[PDB]
Amino acid sequence: ISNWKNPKGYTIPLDKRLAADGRGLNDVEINDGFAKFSEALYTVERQARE
Amino acid sequence: GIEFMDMYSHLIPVYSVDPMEKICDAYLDQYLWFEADRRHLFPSWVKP
Amino acid sequence: QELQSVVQPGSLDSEAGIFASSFDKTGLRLITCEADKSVKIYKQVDNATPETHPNLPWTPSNLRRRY
Amino acid sequence: TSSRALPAHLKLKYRQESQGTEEEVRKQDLREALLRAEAAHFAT
Amino acid sequence: RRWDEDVVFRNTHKGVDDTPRPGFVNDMLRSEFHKKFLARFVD
Amino acid sequence: NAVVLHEDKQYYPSAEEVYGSNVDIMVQEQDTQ
Amino acid sequence: DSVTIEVRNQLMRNREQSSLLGQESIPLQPG
Amino acid sequence: WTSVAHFNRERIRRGATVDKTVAKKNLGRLTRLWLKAEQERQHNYLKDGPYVTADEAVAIYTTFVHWLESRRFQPIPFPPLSYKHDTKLLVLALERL
Amino acid sequence: WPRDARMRLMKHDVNLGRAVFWEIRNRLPRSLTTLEWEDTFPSVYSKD
Amino acid sequence: TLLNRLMSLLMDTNLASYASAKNNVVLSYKDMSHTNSYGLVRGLQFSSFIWQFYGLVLDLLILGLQRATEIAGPADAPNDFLHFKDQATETSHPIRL
Repeated sequence: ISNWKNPKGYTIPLDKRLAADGRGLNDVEINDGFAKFSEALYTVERQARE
Repeated sequence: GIEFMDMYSHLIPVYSVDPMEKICDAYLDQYLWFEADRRHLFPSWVKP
Repeated sequence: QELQSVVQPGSLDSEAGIFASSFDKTGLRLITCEADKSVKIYKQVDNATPETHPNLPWTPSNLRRRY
Repeated sequence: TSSRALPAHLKLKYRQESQGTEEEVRKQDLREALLRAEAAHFAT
Repeated sequence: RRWDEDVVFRNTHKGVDDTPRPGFVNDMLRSEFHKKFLARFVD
Repeated sequence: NAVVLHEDKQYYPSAEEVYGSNVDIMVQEQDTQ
Repeated sequence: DSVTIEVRNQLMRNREQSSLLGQESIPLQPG
Repeated sequence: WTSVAHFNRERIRRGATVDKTVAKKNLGRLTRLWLKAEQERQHNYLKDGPYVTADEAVAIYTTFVHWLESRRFQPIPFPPLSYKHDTKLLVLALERL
Repeated sequence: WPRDARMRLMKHDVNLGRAVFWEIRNRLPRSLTTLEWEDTFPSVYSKD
Repeated sequence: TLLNRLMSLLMDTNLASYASAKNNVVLSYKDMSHTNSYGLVRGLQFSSFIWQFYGLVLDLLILGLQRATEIAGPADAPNDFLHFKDQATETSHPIRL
């Protein structure tokens, strides 16, 4: 079941089209280094302001 | 949207933005450049 | 002897394959053309010594072949 | 008939004396030559 | 030296080299050739 | 602890790391004749 | 609640303006 | 596919072709390849964290703050409702569009 | 340019140009920008 | 994020936040799409200004605060394009222009 074309009508329910992808295998996580990075930017920003 | 303009030696990236957001961006651009020039933010050596 | 071909670093695991091969004129070097965009040369181990380099074990008289 | 089917290269070329004919390859010793060449390459 | 002691970053490129010449990666999308090609033809 | 820049990233081991030290690795990109 | 505390801190950070303005400050409760 | 794209783009750069179709095909291939590389670059950025360290960011912020306070820079305010020049800025932007 | 109007590649001048490039490149963090030698050309004026 | 924190210095928090969030868009060519989260989108109408003051930061990094102050001169009385107030300050550093 292709996301691009099909020569005949051949309606496919949405669940089957959704099931045909590799979205789950691709993880969505963020590095830990952002937490220390942003906080440092927030710390110095307050320090300079005071 | 994104597309490339062919110069046959390099490709220029061209971005297509929604019209209303384009109006808002253009007004913000004009306002920011007028305020920055009025307040002397860029010290003469930035070009153009 | 059983040997498993190992791909060069950029390839995938599924990219291991062999398409062409030939012994040289003497027969001491084997040239293999792989499905990996690489050519590999295989040489018999020089030290020999059948005591220290045994072949795969041979188990006789297990059963007649089906044929 | 066709332009590309006209006669061309009507003389077949055979390997000459010093070009590596069958006689010389049979006379030559390829094994020790190969090992010597490999050692010469290794030396670099 | 007193002409470079004002600055805030030093030796930022201390241990960088040219290019991995012996490296031949069998992946046309990750090779050095493709990276240079993209960095040249796209600006 | 050091960060790896995108241009400095390596995805694959060196041919030495994958073939051992008793194999000579030849990379003949360019012609010699 | 820890979440409502985090909302409290982020709302005050939202009210915090540019550093050059040199306005007042509010030390934030930990937790 | 990628090898053909490289060859055709080099030919186009030299100037050995005059096809519109070949130029358009190669432009499409280059766009696809560049977008693949860019998606990989963004994904690597999310994986490997912020390339600029915390110390570098602190140093850059400190230098910029010191520079701005040395030149007594008055920060730009949000444009009030009663701004004299709003119509003029608006018409300038509209003309540029 | 016709040479004798180009840069004469004296050892001292070349080393000075490369030293200047090295210093300026080290001035900048690698995480936000970098200077490539293939895009840089420091031209030296001296007694040579 | 560093861009947002820097832009917060020049202008109001609302304007800085708008300009920072405008750069984090979804770029789509044909069937390909991705979220731009690391680079700078040059297609925005104010991307010119955003780049101009981010590159004044790099100018400060390259020159340093003292040399930049010497070149630009006092904020109330800025120097000319390629001139200095006096020869003493002009010749006091290897960097002239």
